[PDB]
Amino acid sequence: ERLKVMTIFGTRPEAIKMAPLVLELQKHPEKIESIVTVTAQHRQMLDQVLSIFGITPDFDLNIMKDRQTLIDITTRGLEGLDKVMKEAKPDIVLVHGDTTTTFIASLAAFYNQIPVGHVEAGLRTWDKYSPYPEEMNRQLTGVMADLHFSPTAKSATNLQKENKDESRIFITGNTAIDALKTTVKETYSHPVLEKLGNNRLVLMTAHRRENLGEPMRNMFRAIKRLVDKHEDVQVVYPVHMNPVVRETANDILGDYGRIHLIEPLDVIDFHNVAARSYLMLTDSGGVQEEAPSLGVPVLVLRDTTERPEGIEAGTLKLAGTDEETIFSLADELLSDKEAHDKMSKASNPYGDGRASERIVEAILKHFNK
Amino acid sequence: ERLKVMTIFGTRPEAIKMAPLVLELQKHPEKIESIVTVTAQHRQMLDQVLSIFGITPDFDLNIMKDRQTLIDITTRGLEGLDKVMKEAKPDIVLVHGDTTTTFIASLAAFYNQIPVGHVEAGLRTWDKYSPYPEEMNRQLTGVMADLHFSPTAKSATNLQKENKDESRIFITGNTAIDALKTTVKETYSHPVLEKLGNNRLVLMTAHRRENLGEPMRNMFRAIKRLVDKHEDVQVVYPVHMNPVVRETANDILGDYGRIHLIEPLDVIDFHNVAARSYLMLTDSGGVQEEAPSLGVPVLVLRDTTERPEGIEAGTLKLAGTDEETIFSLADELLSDKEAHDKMSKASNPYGDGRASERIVEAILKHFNK
Ligand SMILES: CNC(=O)[C@H]1C[C@H](OC(F)F)CN1C(=O)c1cnc2c[nH]nc2c1
Ligand SMILES: CNC(=O)[C@H]1C[C@H](OC(F)F)CN1C(=O)c1cnc2c[nH]nc2c1
Repeated sequence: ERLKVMTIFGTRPEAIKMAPLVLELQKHPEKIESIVTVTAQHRQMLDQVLSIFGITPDFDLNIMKDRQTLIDITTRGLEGLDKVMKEAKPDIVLVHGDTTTTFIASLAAFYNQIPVGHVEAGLRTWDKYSPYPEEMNRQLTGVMADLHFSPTAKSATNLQKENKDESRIFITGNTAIDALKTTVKETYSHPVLEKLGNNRLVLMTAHRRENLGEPMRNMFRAIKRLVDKHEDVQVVYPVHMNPVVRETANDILGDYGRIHLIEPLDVIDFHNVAARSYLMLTDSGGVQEEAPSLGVPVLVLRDTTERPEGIEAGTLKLAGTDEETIFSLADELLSDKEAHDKMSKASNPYGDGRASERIVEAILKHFNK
Repeated sequence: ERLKVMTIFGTRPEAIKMAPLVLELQKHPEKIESIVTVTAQHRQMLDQVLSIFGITPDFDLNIMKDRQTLIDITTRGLEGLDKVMKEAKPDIVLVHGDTTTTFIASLAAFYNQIPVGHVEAGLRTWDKYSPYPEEMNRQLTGVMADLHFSPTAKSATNLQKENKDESRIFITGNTAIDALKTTVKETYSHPVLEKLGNNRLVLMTAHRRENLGEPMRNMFRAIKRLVDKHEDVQVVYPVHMNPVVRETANDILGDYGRIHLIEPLDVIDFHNVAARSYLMLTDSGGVQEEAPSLGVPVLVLRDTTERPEGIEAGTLKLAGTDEETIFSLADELLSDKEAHDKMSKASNPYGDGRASERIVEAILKHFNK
């Protein structure tokens, strides 16, 4: 009689982080019944990712988020998750990260005495209002979890110090890395890559809010200099244009034909473009933990980092927010093959693509299957 | 402009525990607006208590827990308390103990970015399902709290072990002890007290499931021997008895009019009767924590104690459930005024009746008032 394992996909980004785990669960059909419960409002891409992974949801709830209050999402979610857990009676529920849905899924499981496996556990800012409500959600999920799958020693240590059972804390790595084995195709077509040809692509990502002002203007002046010094380079910045930016951009970037501001890329397009990138400029934590497993040097557009492990391993370098250090570090990697290849061949400390294996082995051992 | 402090009364036993805290908040009317919210299902005893303390609720919610699921209590209570908090806009919400209401009161506060102070914080079993759901409730409340009012060093240690911020953890003692200066009145009469003279009163209580049968018979046999050897002693046993259990009592004790089997005492009568007792025999956790602050030695009708600090301080002594052990130790204390007076004068480690003062102090300091 099979261990009934219910994986929750509460949101589109979770698709990529949880699909590989489900694939791993589906490789043990004698011992495990994989049940997939999707609760996201927006499913088009989620279904896109599900399709590539060969995953058909068993349960679909519509927990509405858009213009909904924390209270409304909290009560409806809890009711609907309780109902689906009484309906499927799973032996364990797997929940990702720091969403309100993860929190209430964990509460619903606790209210049915169903064990919780917390994927990506242990991240702490210890500021309950930054991020809000994510910090508290992951602390709340944490007290209710029976098994903790931390991406890193740092997050595993945070749980140890909260007096969690050390036998229930596993350093698994980041399951997003696991996804790249599936999402990155040997051959792929996209406008970016058609226009790229045999040029080296610098792929830039930047949050608009935290780089609003001088930062982005500095990044623009820097990328402009990069393409001025390197005729075989194209810079691609996927970003939601707002005539704020459009002026900001043209004012500095001009129209010389090798800096392209495009609409955001969906996760599969992003993976496949990043996989063909010579260099990444980013302020994304996910890019910092994932892109290095594609062999891509990553410069971090921040004076400060909460990912010291990547800095120390040599997969990341702090570039700051100032024009001169952004230019200077990118220029180096573009002008010295040895400096590029060193960063490129550095082992990604956030995972080796086997996180899902380690998660499923911990589950099976916990249940003595 | 005043700090708005909202105190939740969620269950009947909280009335005695939180009323002294409200009284102490009402002693600072220039710095503090005291706002009282009652959500308890059963009201007669609570209302009696609030009136003794001169407390008028600002908000009354009916949250039903008669044959109600955790889910429904959780969602309806979250809604109810959220609405109250949106209206009254407290600067801090004070919650007691391990209840589902405390948990959701804290979550509602969090969902309004209102600070929570946790009265009676840090009790740990470390077993998520025992008690169920109380252990999880106190852990969930634990992560959300801004201030932790621990009755004992052990409770504070438990919180420190979970890596809570030491500056937010206060050993206050047990607020129930603070009630005694209000509830215990020198001008107080009770039938049972009239029948007692300058006679020494042994107050006996046993309500534990595990003290049914033989242990009751051993107690009654030991009481018989005690009133036969000490002619100036009356015994009061406020319990309800099945008719056949009454007959067992009568068979062992006789009807010689110095042992009073009576109906259970309400909290106020009990306080005042206990306060005029020479000795107490109990299997109640709370009597172990409270009765010593009245200068009454407490003999515990159990083989082992869950109140180790009382043993250490010499406020408590185990009597077991064997006739001989109960007789032996009660006889010692009724024979030797020294051994009685000693236990009578030992300091209660569960509090010195200033827990409410320490809580108010901690709140004023934290909010820079
Ligand atoms: C947790 N953070 C994420 O969601 C990561 C994962 C992935 O990075 C990975 F491939 F290395 C894409 N990503 C972005 O932050 C991101 C930024 N700018 C974008 C513009 N268009 N798509 C975009 C994705
Ligand atoms: C578990 N905590 C409580 O409820 C404590 C508090 C109070 O004790 C305090 F004053 F020391 C009364 N109490 C009793 O357990 C208790 C026992 N037998 C009784 C007989 N009649 N009323 C009775 C109350």
